[PDB]
Amino acid sequence: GLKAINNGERYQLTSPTAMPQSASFLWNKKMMIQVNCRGYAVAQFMQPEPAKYAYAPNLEAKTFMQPEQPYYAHHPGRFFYIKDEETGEIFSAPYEPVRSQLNNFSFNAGKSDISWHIAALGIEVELCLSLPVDDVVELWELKIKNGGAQPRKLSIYPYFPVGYMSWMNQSGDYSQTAGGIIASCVTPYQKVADYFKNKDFKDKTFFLHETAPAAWEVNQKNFEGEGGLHNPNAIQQETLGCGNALYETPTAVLQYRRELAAQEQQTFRFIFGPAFDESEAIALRNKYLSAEGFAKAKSEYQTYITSGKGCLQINTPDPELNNFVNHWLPRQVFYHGDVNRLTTDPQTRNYIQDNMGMSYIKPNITRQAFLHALSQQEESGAMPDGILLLEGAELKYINQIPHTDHCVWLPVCMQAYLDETNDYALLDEIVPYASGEKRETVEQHMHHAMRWLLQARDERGLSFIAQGDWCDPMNMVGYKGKGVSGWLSVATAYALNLWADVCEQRQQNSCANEFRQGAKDINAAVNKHIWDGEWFGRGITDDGVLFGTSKDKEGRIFLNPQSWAILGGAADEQKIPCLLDAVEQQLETPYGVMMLAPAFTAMRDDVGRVTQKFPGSAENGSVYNHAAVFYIFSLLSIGESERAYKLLRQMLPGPDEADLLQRGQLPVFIPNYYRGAYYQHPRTAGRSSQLFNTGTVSWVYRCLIEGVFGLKGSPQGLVVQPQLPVAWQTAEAVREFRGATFNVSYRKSSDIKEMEIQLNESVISGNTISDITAGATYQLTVLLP
Amino acid sequence: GLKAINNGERYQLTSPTAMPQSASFLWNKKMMIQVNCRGYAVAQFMQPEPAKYAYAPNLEAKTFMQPEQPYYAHHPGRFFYIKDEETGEIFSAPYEPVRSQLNNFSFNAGKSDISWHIAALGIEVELCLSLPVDDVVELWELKIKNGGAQPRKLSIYPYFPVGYMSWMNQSGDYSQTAGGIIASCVTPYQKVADYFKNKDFKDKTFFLHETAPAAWEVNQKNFEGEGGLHNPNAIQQETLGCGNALYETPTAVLQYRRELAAQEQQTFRFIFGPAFDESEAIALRNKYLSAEGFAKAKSEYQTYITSGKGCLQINTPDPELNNFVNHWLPRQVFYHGDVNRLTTDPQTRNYIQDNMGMSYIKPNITRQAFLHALSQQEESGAMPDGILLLEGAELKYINQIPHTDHCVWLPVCMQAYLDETNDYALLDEIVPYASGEKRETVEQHMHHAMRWLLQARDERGLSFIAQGDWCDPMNMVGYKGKGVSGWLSVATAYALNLWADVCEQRQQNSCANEFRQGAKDINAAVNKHIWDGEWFGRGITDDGVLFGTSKDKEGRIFLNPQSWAILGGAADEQKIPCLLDAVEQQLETPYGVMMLAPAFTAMRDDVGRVTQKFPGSAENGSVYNHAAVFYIFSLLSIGESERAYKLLRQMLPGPDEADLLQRGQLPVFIPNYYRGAYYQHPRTAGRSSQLFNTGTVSWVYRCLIEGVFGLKGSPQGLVVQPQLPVAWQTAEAVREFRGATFNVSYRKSSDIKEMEIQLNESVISGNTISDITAGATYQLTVLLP
Ligand SMILES: O=C(O)[C@H](O)[C@@H](O)[C@H](O)[C@H](O)CO
Ligand SMILES: O=C(O)[C@H](O)[C@@H](O)[C@H](O)[C@H](O)CO
Ligand SMILES: O=C1O[C@H](CO)[C@@H](O)[C@H](O)[C@H]1O
Ligand SMILES: O=C1O[C@H](CO)[C@@H](O)[C@H](O)[C@H]1O
Ligand SMILES: [Cl-]
Ligand SMILES: [Cl-]
Repeated sequence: GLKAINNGERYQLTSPTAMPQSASFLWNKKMMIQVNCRGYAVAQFMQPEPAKYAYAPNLEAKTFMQPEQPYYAHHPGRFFYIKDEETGEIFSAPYEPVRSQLNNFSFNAGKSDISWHIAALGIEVELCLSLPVDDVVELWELKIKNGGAQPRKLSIYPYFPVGYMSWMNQSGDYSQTAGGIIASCVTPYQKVADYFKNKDFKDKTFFLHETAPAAWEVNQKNFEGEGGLHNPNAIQQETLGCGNALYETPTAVLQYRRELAAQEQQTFRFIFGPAFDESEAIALRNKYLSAEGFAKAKSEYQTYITSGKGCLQINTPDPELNNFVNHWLPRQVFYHGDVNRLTTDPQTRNYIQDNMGMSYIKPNITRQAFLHALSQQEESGAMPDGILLLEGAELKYINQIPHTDHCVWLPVCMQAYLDETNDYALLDEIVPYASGEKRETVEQHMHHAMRWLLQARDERGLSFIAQGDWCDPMNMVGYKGKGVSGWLSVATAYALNLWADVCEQRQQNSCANEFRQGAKDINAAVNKHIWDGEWFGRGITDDGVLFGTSKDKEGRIFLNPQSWAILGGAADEQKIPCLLDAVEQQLETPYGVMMLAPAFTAMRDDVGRVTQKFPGSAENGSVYNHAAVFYIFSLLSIGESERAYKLLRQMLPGPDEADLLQRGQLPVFIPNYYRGAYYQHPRTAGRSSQLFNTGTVSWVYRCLIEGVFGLKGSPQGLVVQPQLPVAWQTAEAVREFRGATFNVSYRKSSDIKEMEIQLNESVISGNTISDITAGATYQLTVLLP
Repeated sequence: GLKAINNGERYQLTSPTAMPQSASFLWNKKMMIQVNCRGYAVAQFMQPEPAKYAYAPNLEAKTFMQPEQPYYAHHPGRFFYIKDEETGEIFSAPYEPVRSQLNNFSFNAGKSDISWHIAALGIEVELCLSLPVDDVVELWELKIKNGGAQPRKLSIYPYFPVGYMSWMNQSGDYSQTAGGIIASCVTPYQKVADYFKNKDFKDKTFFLHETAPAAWEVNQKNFEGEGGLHNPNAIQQETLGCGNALYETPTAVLQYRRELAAQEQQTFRFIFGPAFDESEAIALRNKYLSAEGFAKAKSEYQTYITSGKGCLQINTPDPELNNFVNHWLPRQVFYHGDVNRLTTDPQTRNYIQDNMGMSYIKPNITRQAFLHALSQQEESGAMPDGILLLEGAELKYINQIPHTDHCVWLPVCMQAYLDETNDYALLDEIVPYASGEKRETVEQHMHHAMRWLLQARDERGLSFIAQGDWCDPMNMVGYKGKGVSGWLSVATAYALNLWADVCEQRQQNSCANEFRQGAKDINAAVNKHIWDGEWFGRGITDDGVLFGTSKDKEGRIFLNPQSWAILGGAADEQKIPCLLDAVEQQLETPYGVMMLAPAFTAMRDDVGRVTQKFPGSAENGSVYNHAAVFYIFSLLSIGESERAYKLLRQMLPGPDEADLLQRGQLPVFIPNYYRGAYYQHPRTAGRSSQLFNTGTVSWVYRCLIEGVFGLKGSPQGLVVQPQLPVAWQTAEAVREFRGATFNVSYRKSSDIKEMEIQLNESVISGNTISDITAGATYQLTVLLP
């Protein structure tokens, strides 16, 4: 079974084998943890760069998670063994490592915690994980209950494997003074500069108990012996051996021996995490490790998640959509803007898009993000590939490879901010540049961004692609300095059209004329060189070849040029239906729209690394949700309401059981992709990446608020412009906007020709609610033809 | 049980649980594989840089092996499941992954192959691995025999897990045309330059069958299902499902179904390895995958190992020493010089020391190695930190961190070469430098090396240490440009004394006077600033502090300054007994002599990274065998025969059972270390690193040939100068030298005062055999007081 519980606070899965990859996540200001239904987990924390405290059993590469992450028996996780001392029989919660037959199993994804209920051998177990807001520590609560009529003698053993911490130095032992196990390493390095760099690293891992245990074991190999994780030797004997680890792989295992009466339940608390030293661990113990510590953390964490609850609650005829939108969507948006994916150098397009989502959650965060981002703009007007969030941080990984699209996001996302808040006054704020002494207004920075995009174009009027644009691994189209991007061109025209509107709203008319004419010029160049007859091509290589065309067998059509040609005006009314039909014929699937098709099956070295990913995975033809939502936003922009909704709704798994089993994910987030290459590899199509980091969600939330429900801000107030799917005879939404609340009721009427809007029961003229008082609630009735 | 078999060709272990870390190795011109007794293996190959074909189940760091490598259930390995189709019962060879009760178990380390015999359920299994000389491929031979009286119906399943190959792209399927499983990936990267760099990578892994199987499975998860490795789901059912891997972790599993008659045995062959493409895999199949292919490979491989058999066969009263020396030592030496540890940039001291060992195996390799190394000498005279073996290779890892000792090895190791071969004419060969146009003789290059060492010294006359000397991680003594090394000083005096002797032998008398006076000057500076009263200190920091002294609590005495002070003459006859007693009191252990003591337990940042390794591991106070053998060589140099032998013999585990169990290794190699910190952590002391890469063995072989057996070359012929331990009443050695053979018999006589030597039964005067004819055999009798 799989369903929402607890009035939407949690989502419960009742089989540990039907959806074995399914997972949920938690975060806080400094860490995140992905937890698998069976007990495996991946946890990363910032200090201020990424690090971990629970390691693989080998030397792992520097990495958080892969799409479609595989697990394996020794993968890090969070486990408890229960042993009936009368019979010798054992089981483990949550399910791994023993995989015993259970009488009951529930995995509860929560907004603020992750929990399990399980039962075996007549013993009922509850396990609950949560995080505090501000510190790096896992709070664990274990309940064990004798559900039968006679007393039962049990051994209970937390098993929190620490793994292979370091080839240079790793160890562990029991600390009575800290009250638990302390594992210790030195992070490996060879350069003397790294010694100075690494000085404040939290290289100890603690596992601390509230309740003193009977015994402990810190040596992984001694724990398992010949029995392995299935039947550890240390658990077969009466008492743990109390061994340490001396340049041996450490582990955190405790043992409690209890005789429980009929119906008796006992509670045990633990904290697990990194520390610089034992004094930091004790500080966390004092702060957290108690009933009062746990309550106080949970109450503060609940407040934090509520502060990000967003601005739209819906009640539609689709209860799966209601649950997702009301409970899970705004939390996933909030994660992105509040902690920026836990990188010190967010990719610029990510930083701007994720903060765009915050417009609908905590717009002051958005405001500050524009100011921060623009302070790092180059004197030329160009934006850097990443935004540094800390003094001393550096550009890393893809951020070191020159991409060209970073400026385009500024007006695209600023538009959402200005529509929602009406904070035009942000345009007047003064910000420096990355170098030099110039300090200029936001508005002047934006002008320079748009002049950059106009100047970064070849003699045909098309934008240079260098080693990529929005498609990160599209790196061989323009690496020799001549290749251009189809997508970046049509997006630049959108960006310039939007910014020109803003300039007109601010009386900057020379700017409005310049950027409008730039957009026309680009669109004309697109129509002359990129349009391929039935859709727009993707780019032109360094050697003058147009790809993403009907003459290409693989990569015959890309989604993005089509969406953005719609948005930016390259696609006129005659071209639009060609676009729609080509997308439906070649890209639409039951799991959503693919970003390209057919997927590449071998390297094409005038396009690049994208073509080397497995066909159907990530940018190589997956249902890449962020590309799909740009298409949805484009469809909304031309009133293609039914097509927009159908494709948006495909992004949410369920309720169809085969769909749920095939995607393999809980419906508590949208992943960065569902596997594509639907025609070429149908067996795997739809499978979830399980990756909760995606810029998709800020756009999905925008599309629902402004597009589908049609409750959009303007300089006059709230514009009512719904595009509800025609199947809904009635719907409701509650919209928080500019400090007020709107209780909106939508209803289809036989007796009207045009939409009718009533405010507090009287008919308005026009479609804008203009008198909005902070703290007030308004009743809106929207009758639709 | 644990003993030599097959007239010394193999070494057999008969328990899979008593020594669970024990392993042996195989290599060839392009690869090496470490195989664990239980079936785990680590394999690396050169293409021309290091790579692998069997991967961990996660994203692993770029690495071969760690000291004291831990295993875990999903670690790469080489397995076969056997299923009784009548009962459902299963077991696996060699032992993992099922860990069933066996009726018989043997693990056979071989000079040329690795094999197992096991029995369970009345079925007898043999498994044999070998490599060819020149290609990268594992040759596997499986025999299955019904040992009972009735027919038996079995399923037999090779399980060669491929692991997680790549986040970008991984897959696998069955290829009828190749005749087996082909797994395929693209090695991940992001920089366009890496695409061009990676073009010839062997990114497919094959598992090819000689005999067509009933079924196959290429999806790891489908193979295991809920049963895991213990009881795979795919093996529970009647037939494998024949599934593929599509951006899923691949595996190589086949299924054979057989009814075997009473006493019937069947043989099955497979090859496993990397390939660029299916055409390369088929090429390997045609070449190797047959009875004739396997025989031809084995016969050619046996010839290759015999070509490296070395120059000394012994028959002493210690049969453990005989076995090691005769069978295992020369093979380990040969590996080092023949393939240079499978790095394209050997550390200079390693390249020179390993090739020194080749003096006794294939001296023309040594000769060529001096010429190659010197061609990369800098115009200053300094030697680079590594030696590049291929055009386009680069310095990597420690080779990028400035160390200062590289020149000292040249005369130290050249001496062994000249004594063994008498090839003084090498000195006249002309070689360029790393830059510039100068081409000069070997002899002139050497002069410039020794002038470098003289000039790289501070105002006190002591050698600069920069970021390390022989002790690789000793990086904070001199990183600010002032710190000096105690060891490098006393070694430089040795090197200069040796080279001066050579110059005198060549009539270069001005050179001999200059280098001799340099040595005296250094030794005087050592005695004034480094001698600490009872032993020599290790160095002086950038801020003027002498460490490795009686005032230091940790790192109170280092071994190396003492050995090399003996060799280079800083230690006079009054100091020597202080050295010996300090080493015995503070450094000697039952497992050998520690390199420093007590081990460091925390960072000391004017000494550096060495102090951060776990106490007892590697350079932080282990029995670091290469330091120990320098001390043994120093003891031989002053006729401390009993102490030299006792410490050399401690490097070989066994026959004491507690010793064997505690070190945890087969006696078929010397590891780079046995765990130290004997006083501080006695539980783990003696544990083998299991690392067969070590410069120890060229020195151990030298010490035995020239020192203990005392059969040493000179410009006059063979000098007879044995230092046998006094317990041996008789011994024999057969020595190959300058193309002749010497059958030497040693015997203790009551009736003489001085050694007496007879050649072909007549007494000689003096101790040199001077008339040596190539192809002749000489009988030598050495009577000793
Ligand atoms: O192929 C790649 O280079 C990676 O997929 C990137 O596109 C990353 O996913 C991105 O930097 C977010 O981490
Ligand atoms: O601590 C370290 O830097 C490593 O131990 C080195 O000393 C390597 O072992 C050496 O480069 C051989 O690989
Ligand atoms: O993973 C990603 O993929 C996207 C497609 O390459 C890119 O636009 C985002 O900035 C990046 O986070
Ligand atoms: O691992 C090593 O350790 C030694 C000690 O640091 C060093 O001298 C060798 O060159 C190096 O191979
Ligand atoms: Cl794209
Ligand atoms: Cl040393």
